[PDB]
Parts: sequence; structure tokens; C-alpha cells
Amino acid sequence: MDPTISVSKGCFVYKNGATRSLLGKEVVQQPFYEEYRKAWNQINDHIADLQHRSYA
Amino acid sequence: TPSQKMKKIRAGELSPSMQQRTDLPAKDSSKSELQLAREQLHVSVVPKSLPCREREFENIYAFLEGKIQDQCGGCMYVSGVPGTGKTATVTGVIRTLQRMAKQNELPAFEYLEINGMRLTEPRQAYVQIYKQLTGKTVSWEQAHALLEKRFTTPAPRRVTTVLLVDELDILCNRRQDVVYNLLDWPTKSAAKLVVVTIANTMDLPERLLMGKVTSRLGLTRLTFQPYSHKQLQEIVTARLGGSETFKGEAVQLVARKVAAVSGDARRALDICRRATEIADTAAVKCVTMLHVQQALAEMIASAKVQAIRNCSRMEQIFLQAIAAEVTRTGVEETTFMGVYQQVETIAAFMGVTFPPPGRALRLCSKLGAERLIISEHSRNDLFQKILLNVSADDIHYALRV
Amino acid sequence: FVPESDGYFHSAEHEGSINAIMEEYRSYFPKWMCILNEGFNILLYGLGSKHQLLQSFHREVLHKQTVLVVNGFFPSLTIKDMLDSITSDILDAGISPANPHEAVDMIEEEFALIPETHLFLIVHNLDGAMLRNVKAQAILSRLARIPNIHLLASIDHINTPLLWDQGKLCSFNFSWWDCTTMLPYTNETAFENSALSSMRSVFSSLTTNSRGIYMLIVKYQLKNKGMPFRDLYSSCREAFLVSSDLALRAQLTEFLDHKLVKSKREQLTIPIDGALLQQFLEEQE
Amino acid sequence: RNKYQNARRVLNSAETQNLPGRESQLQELREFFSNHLESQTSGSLYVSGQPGTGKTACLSLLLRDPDFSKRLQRVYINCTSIASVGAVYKKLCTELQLKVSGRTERDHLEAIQRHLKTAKRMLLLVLDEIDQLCTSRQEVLYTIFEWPALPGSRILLVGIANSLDLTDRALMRLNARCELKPRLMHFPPYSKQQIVEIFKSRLAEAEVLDVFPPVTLQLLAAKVSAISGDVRRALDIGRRVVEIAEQQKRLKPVQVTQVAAVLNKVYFPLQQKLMLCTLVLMLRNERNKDISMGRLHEVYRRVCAKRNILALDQAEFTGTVDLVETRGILRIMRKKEPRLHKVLLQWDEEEVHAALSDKQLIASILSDTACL
DNA sequence: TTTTTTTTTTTTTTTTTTTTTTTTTTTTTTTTT
DNA sequence: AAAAAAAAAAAAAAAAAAAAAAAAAAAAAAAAA
Ligand SMILES: Nc1ncnc2c1ncn2[C@@H]1O[C@H](COP(=O)(O)OP(=O)(O)OP(=O)(O)O)[C@@H](O)[C@H]1O
Ligand SMILES: Nc1ncnc2c1ncn2[C@@H]1O[C@H](COP(=O)(O)OP(=O)(O)OP(=O)(O)O)[C@@H](O)[C@H]1O
Ligand SMILES: [Mg+2]
Ligand SMILES: [Mg+2]
Repeated sequence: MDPTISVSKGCFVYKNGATRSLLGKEVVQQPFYEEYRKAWNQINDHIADLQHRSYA
Repeated sequence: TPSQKMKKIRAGELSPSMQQRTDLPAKDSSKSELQLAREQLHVSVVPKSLPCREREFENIYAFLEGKIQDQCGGCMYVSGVPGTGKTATVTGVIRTLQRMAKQNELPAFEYLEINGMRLTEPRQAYVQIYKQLTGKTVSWEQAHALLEKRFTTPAPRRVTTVLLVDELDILCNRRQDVVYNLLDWPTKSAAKLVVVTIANTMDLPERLLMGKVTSRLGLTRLTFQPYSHKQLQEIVTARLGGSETFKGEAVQLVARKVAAVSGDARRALDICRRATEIADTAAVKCVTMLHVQQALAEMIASAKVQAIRNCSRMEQIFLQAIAAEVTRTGVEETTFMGVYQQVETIAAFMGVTFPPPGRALRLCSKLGAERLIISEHSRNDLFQKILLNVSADDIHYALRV
Repeated sequence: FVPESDGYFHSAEHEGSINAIMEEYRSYFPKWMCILNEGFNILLYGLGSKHQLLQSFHREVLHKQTVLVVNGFFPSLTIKDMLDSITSDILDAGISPANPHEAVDMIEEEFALIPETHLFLIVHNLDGAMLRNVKAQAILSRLARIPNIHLLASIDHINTPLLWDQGKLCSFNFSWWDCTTMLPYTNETAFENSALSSMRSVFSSLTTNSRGIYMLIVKYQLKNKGMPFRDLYSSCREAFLVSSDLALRAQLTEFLDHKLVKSKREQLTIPIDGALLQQFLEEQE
Repeated sequence: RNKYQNARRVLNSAETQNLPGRESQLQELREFFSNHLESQTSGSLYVSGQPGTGKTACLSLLLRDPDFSKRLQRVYINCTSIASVGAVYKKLCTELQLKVSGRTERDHLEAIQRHLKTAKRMLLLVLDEIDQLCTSRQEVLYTIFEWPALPGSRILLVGIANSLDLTDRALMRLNARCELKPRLMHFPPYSKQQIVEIFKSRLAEAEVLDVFPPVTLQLLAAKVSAISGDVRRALDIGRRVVEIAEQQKRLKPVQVTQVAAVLNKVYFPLQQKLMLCTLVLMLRNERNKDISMGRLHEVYRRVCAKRNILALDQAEFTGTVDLVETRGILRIMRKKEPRLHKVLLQWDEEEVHAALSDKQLIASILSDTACL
């Protein structure tokens, strides 16, 4: 059938350079990603500051 | 450094000797006749020619002489209740064959012996067999690999090796790989291995051995039956020899009372020694039948009447109450609360007062430590379960009469 | 979905359709990469088998990434295998400790030291036969919280969020996707967790004495329409079929080895109806 | 020296070169190996049979056959001589002279998997007594039986075992795929005529055919094929016949009376008598087979009170019951306390009455119902 | 620069703890009256 | 609806597997000369 339908194992490692920012550059340099990153970081920092001022 | 000592111990370079006496031992001229009979009646002094085991000697000697002369190897299984001269007969056959091999009447052979009860694991059997060929102490994996290379690979001139396995049922486990390896190595042609296995249970190969292991164990069996009273009398009379320290009826009384219980030879040889030590105190040179009856009363003991006779007053009242509660409710396992109610009844009948329940638990713990009763931990008071370990007629004999 | 409670109290064109369905689901893959980039996890909950869809996602998209594919439908899977796999094969840190939460602590402390090193893991049937306890879901939700480790998973059972509380469901920052293919469950249901001919094939390998013993058992069972041990031992001893009683116990243990007669408490009941036993008794004549 | 010793030598119960009872099975295995050598395809095989049927003999004969010595490389592994279930990979590397980084079982497994993909020669891997590789999850046996499904592998493996349904009980998941299903092969137990031909071959191997007339061979072979059917018992009884005839007579052929006495061989203290009589009485006069040691001893004390015999105490009675259990008559269920051990009789009452041979005593015990 | 000593890390071996199998006993379900 | 068997499940003992610790062995660093 498949390479991963082995009767012995359950887990399959496809390690490619693992040792002891997922998207490409063509999506990040688009302006909507930068605008979404700025807006989400602004809203998250404001919510964190409100929670700090509540808990202090 | 002691690491050199352990390096030479694991390699077998220094012998494990023992400390010696600062005094020289006694001579046989300074001993009495009763001391000489006590020394000959020791179970450790095995004779050269065993009485009553001549047919078993012929059977084992025919098997081992055939397996040595045919240069093939095989397996035998002897069995019987303890004290019936199994290991003594097998090692006597081995000593006779080694005497015949030292005088060029037989092909030579190497005799290894292991005991299943001198090992902590069955895998350590491999450590002992390899310790009897070379003398080195290694791990069991390396020892098993070296034994496998020795017994599978043919190499002239290989000599016949007779392997004795005492207490085979201690080598049997869930997987049965040590016993399968010891019974599979004779089946190969390149190994001149003769495995003689000694055990107690007669139905051992069909009870707890797998089908391949009892398939390789074979059908050549030998059963060492227990000794009758004539045979125990002949054993003890041959131990005493030309002395007259024992009577002719004292040996018969020991034989009749030992052959009816177990058929053991160690029991007769220890009861005769105890009779000798009793007769040594009474300043008589012979062992009469009264010393034998005293030794048979002491060695075949029954001291649960004297224990109940030597208990205190409240403990004997408690022992009456457990039996009365067993009679009343019918069942054998009684809780502490009904036993304490019967305690109050019996103590009000006798007119004496009893301790509170906290000290009645101490009486119950004292009787349970001595195993006159079987009791639980006292953490669950008034609901702990009590069995009467002694019989109910024993209390009514110990307290009435 | 609204289940009505009263029932508890009173108690071709298909292939082209599936091809269009799979092309529609293969359209969602750059959106899945954009969603997995922002910290969410992917959960699929359709009817059919989502094995091939996740495998094609691993081939077509995550071809160069560190991907641990876990088959949750595997009946001999354990959390020790997955944690040993992450600590040993990806991180080169040997065997994970026997405490699994300590192993997840070790994995978080080791993935904190390597940013821009993302471990993807694709779990077919997250509700699998060895992941339906609460501890394995706690370990998987603790793994999914790490910003380096990303998760895709399949859901097939109907009672799956009964073991996800709100802490596990906030650790599992899921993005739920309705990937309803219509593929049958061939790879998921094939494993170990999901006759008179067998009796005749076992009876072919018997010897003569075992044949007579089972003949006596079936003849008594069909005469009296289980049987005791004593009358069976007397019947084997009168026909000289056995030497002792322990050989009968060995032959009956050999019969119970092959599921031919059933022992009870010794009662010996053959667990096949009387009519097929009558046909088998007439078969030897 | 003489001919009884020569028969005792040549029967031998050990490895032989000629296998007269296994002539269709060896040809079937030869057809298997030839069809997988000429087509150059891999395959699993599972041989199973009763202990003593000739499976190891067939595969050890085919592993010395020179016609398969050039085309394929033969590796034999006995699975009882391996230190662990996960250690077999290392032994296989030891059997294949592989170069491993080592010191973990996964490295030996990856060395085997790298060897099986680019091997210059087809491998024949025989695993004898494969039931020792069965465990809880059985990762090792499922890894071994999957090497036919490896990409480009040419390994063909034989697994030898005793149970007919090992691959149907402990290897069920391999039935999920038709490729990974091992081909079954059962070795049937030997009939009467096959054991007669084995005996005649072994006796003609050293020209000692005059010692055995045909009628004792037919009687012994009919008895062995009736009871068990394996050739180890056949050679053991055929050797015990000549080793009782040699010790008895010391040329006279072995008659039917001596093999009859050998086949009837193959196929008492007083307190132990009073123990067994009391257990027979308590099993007769009560439907409850739950008999403890204290409950048996309390009836035994009354029994020896009625015979005017000084009975043992509990401490010697327990040893008496254990010494009767060594004969196989009883079975003792052990508990926390020795009073609560459960004695279970495992013989018929006719067998106990025959083994005692003391009818005037046991007839008096069973008439003494009042002491129960 | 070469040799010998003492530290450090790896690998093997033994011990202890946890898990798994196996036997026994109970216990809730099912059939008969 | 109760009495009695019966199969399923729990308790417990016993054996094995795995983890942990301790010792042996090999590699590395630092002193001896
Ligand atoms: N026939 C005999 N003649 C003289 N002494 C005997 C005889 N039989 C046994 N003994 C003595 O009794 C002891 C029995 O020891 P032995 O080792 O032979 O018993 P065993 O059957 O091997 O016991 P176990 O089965 O417990 O090992 C021996 O030390 C021996 O001195
Ligand atoms: N057909 C035969 N002809 C002659 N001898 C045979 C034959 N078959 C088996 N034997 C003898 O039986 C022994 C081999 O039996 P084998 O080891 O093959 O049985 P097995 O099924 O492997 O037993 P187990 O299952 O217990 O391992 C050898 O001693 C051989 O001499
Ligand atoms: Mg002994
Ligand atoms: Mg074999």
C-alpha cells in the first residue's frame, strides 16, 4: 500500500537537518501580511497592558 | 590493591581457601566407642558402597557406561522424594567410572556438576558450567556463547562430558531456555554430552516442561522409591559396623517410626545421633530403647499442648472463647467482636474480670505471633478476622486434663 | 445538530465526485500553511478517510521539513514510542525519561534552544485506540503549545471532545476544517482491534488417541444433547486411550489451545451448536 | 562390540542425512526455494509441527544442499540461544558480518535494513523455535516478517514452530495484506509405516537388521504412532529395548515380550496411606472439594484416634502432604498460611485404591463415616 | 617530544521498581422454575 | 420474582521487562622526564 502503513512501527521520522517564520519571502513581503502583523501586535500588546493594569 | 585480588578471583588464579585452626584436631585413639558411633552415624560420612541401592547403581552405571563407550551422549532423568540416595548413587557411579578411566578400562571423560539451588538465576547455570571447564568467571552471555561454540563446532579430539544437573525444577521458568539449551546440546552430533538430571517430582516433565523440552528429555527414567523399615535398619546397621553401641531393637524402632513418616535416610541417621547424645548423658555405654523413645519424642515434636498449657489465664480464656465462637456461629473465621462477647460470657462464668478490648488486642497479637491463632494487623480492631490455628480438641485436652 | 432526547427515554459518478472533492481539498493547502504559520493547529473531522489527504499534504507541501507522521489507528502505539522518537531521532538526545510529562518538559526546553527549527507532526486519527485516555491527550496538547511544533490531526469518532477540557482545547489552538471525503476506511480498520472448517482443519492434525478422545467427548455431548471429568477419564481408560490422568489434562489443554472444547468450573462444553456437531459426527462415517 | 551396542550406537536420536519419512515435504520446500530463486521474488514461509516430526532435520538438510549454496546465502538462527527478544538483530549482524556503529538495537536494525536493499545475493533466513520471539506488542516478529515487503529486498525467511496457528493467533495483522501473509506448511506426525521404514533404514545403516524381527518393529511403531507419533519417542523406545536386552542377556533377536514389557513400563508409608484414605473419605462423604490442610488434619486426627495410632502434628502433616504431592497424586494450592493450603486430588479413587494395595485398611476407613 | 597518571565519559553489568501474565476468587448477569 | 449456574471482571501473587545505579573499560587531558 503506502510507505507509512507498516505493521511494525507507528511513528515515522522525516528528519531533514534537525539538531539538538514558516512561509516564504514571497508571502511576507506582500503588504497585507505586514499590516496584519502590525495590527495584531498592537491589539495583543494593548490587551496584555490592560491585563497587567488589572492584575497589578 | 584488592582489584588485583578480584582480577585473579574472576580468572581463577587464587584458590578460595579458608582459615585454619590454631589447635590440631583430635585423634581416633582418644575417642570412646559412643563417640565413634556418633561420628559414623553422621549423614555427611557417605559410604563407598551404599546398601539397598544396588539395582539403581546397575541402572545408572549401565546407562553412563553405554553413553561413554558409544561416544554419543544423551539424557537421563532420575527422581524421588528427598533422602533416598539419588545424588549419592549418581556421584558413586561417577566415581566408579572415573576409577575405571584412571586404569585405562574405559574412554576418558570430563565430569561437570551444577546444582539448581546453588544458583540465584537459571542463566547463571551458564556461568558455572564454563567455570568448570576453564575456571574463569564471565558474564552469562559470554559463557553461553562459548559453551555454544564448544558444543556445536566439531573438534577432534573432543572428549565426552558428563553433566550432572541437581534440582532441575529450579532451572525451569516461564520461558524455559536454560533447560532447553541443556537438553538440546546432547541432540547435536558434535557434542559428546551426557546430561543426568535429578529431581523430586516424578511427573515433572509432563507437569511444568514444554512439549519440546519433555520431547528432548527422553523416556529413560529412574525412580528412587522410599526406604522401607528393613532398608533403614540395614542402612543404620551398616553405619554402625562392628560396634555394639546400639541395640538390635533400637535400630528397628527408629526404622519403623521413620519409614512410616517419610522414608528418609537423613531422618534415621539424625534420630540415631540424637539417641547417641542422649545415651552419652545418662552415663551408659550402649543406646537402649528408652533413649531412642526419648529422641523420637524430641525430634518428632508436637508442642502445641505445652504451649496452651503454658499460656496465661486470660490467653487461655481467649483460646476457649475462640473455640466457643467457632462452635456457636459454625464458620471457622470469626471476628474479634463476637470473640470478645464470648470472652465476657466465659469470664463472667469463671468469676474473674477481663482486660478492656485494647489489651485483648494485645493478647490476640501475642497468640498470633506464636501462631496459636491466625490474626490480622490490629489496625482494624473489633473487626479483624481470627482463625484458630490449633485444633479445638487440643484446647479441651490442654485445659481440662 | 440536535439529537432528540426522547429516543433515549423510550429505549461511475462517485469516482469523479471524489476526485473533484479531493481537488477542492487540495486547494486549501496554502491557506493551511498560512494558518499554521500564525500559531493555529489543523483538525479535520469529515466522514471518510482523511489518510490520503494528509499524506498528499505531507508529500506536496511539507517535503523538506522535519515531519513526524504518527498513525493513531495503530493498536501497538504508545506515547513512549512518540516521545522516544522525538527525543532520539529528531533531537539526538537519547531515550526519553519514563515520566512522559518530564519528557515533554525536556522537549520544550530543547526546542526553546533551536528557533527556526520547526517540527511538524501529522496524527491520523488523534482519537485512535491508544490515544483515547486523558494522559495521551494531555501530552499531545502540551506538545501542540510549543511555538516550534505544529500539528495536523484527524478526527473520526463521534465522542472525541469528551476528553478535551478547556485547558486542552486552549493548548490545542485548533482551526477546525470540514474535510469530508467519501473514501472507505481501509487503512484504519485493517489492524488487530477490528468455525467448522477450522475445527476440521485442526482435527486433521490430530493423532489416533486424541481422535478417540475428542470422539468420546462429542459422542457423549450429542447423546446427552458440559460433561464431567471423571466419566471422561473412565471412558478413556476403558478403551486404553490414555496411561494416566495428567495425559488427559495435557490433551484437554491441547484442545483448549486450539479452541475446540471449553473448560468450565471440570465441565467440558463444546462451543458450537448441536446440529453442526451432528453433521461432524456423521462426517466420519 | 556386539550388535545390541551397534544398534544402540546407530539409532542415536541425533542428526541424520537421509530422511525417509519426509519425501514430499522436502520436495515441496525445494519447489518453494526454486520458484523464489528463479523468479527472484521474496517470500515468507512458516513450518509447524509436533515436537519430533522432522522439521529441523529437513531445513538443516536443505541448508547443506550444494545446489542452493551458490545462488543464495543461508543463515540459521535458533531463537532460544538469543539473550533477548530485541537482540536477534545483533545476532543477525553477527551472522552476516555486517559493519555497525553498534551499541544499540536500532543501529543493528538499520544496518540489516541497509544490507537487505542492496545485497549482492538472495538471503535465506531460517528462524527455529520462533515462538520465543513472541512478546506483548511483538515489534520484533512483525519487523522480521515485514522484510519481504521491504523495497527491493530479496530476503526469504522460514519460521519453524510447534503450534499450527501461531501466525493466525500472534501474527493476525499480516493477514491484513495478501503479500505479507506467510505460506503455511504443516508437518504431519508419523504413521506406523513411516516409523517402520525409519527403523529399517537406521538398522540397515550398520547392518544390524538381524537383531530386530519385523513383528516387534510393527508393534512398537503402531504403539508410538497411536500415542504420540514423533520419531524421538520411537528411537528412545527402540534404544531402551536393546539396552534392556543387553543388560538382561549379558545373539538372540528381541522378541515381542520384551518390547511389550518396555511399552507397558513407558505407556508406601503408613501416615501417607492414612492421609490419602482421609482425603478419599472427605471427597466421598462431601460434595465440597474445597478441603483445607487444617480441615483434613482434624479428620485425620480422629481417624488415627480410632485406629490407636499416634498421629503426626500439623508441622509433620504438611510435609507428609508435600511428599505425597511429589508423586503427582495431589496438588497443593499455596496460601499465606499453611493451614489454609488447598489440597486437590488429581487421581481417580480406583487409582488411589490400586496404588495403596491395602484393601483391609481403606475398606475400614470408608466405613468410618462417624469421625467426619 | 614521548611516556605515564589521573580525570572524564561510555558501555556493560547488576539491582530495583514497574508492568505484565497467570491463577484464584468474587460478582453481576442469565436461564430455569 | 427467586435459585442456581456462568461468564466476566477484580484481586493478588509471581515472573519478566525496563529503568536506574554501580562498576568496568576505554578515551582524553595533564603531569613526568
Ligand atoms: N543406601 C544408603 N546407604 C547409606 N547411606 C545413605 C543411603 N541413602 C542415603 N544415605 C545417606 O543419606 C544422605 C542422602 O543424601 P542424598 O544427597 O543422596 O539425598 P537426595 O535424594 O539427593 O536428596 P535431595 O533430593 O534432597 O537432594 C546421604 O548423605 C547419605 O549419607
Ligand atoms: N524422516 C526422518 N527420518 C529419520 N530420522 C528423523 C526423521 N525426522 C526426524 N528424524 C530424527 O529426529 C530428530 C530431528 O527432529 P527435529 O529436531 O526435526 O524435530 P522438531 O520438530 O524440530 O522438534 P522440536 O519441535 O521439538 O524442535 C533427529 O534426531 C533425526 O534423526
Ligand atoms: Mg541431592
Ligand atoms: Mg528443532
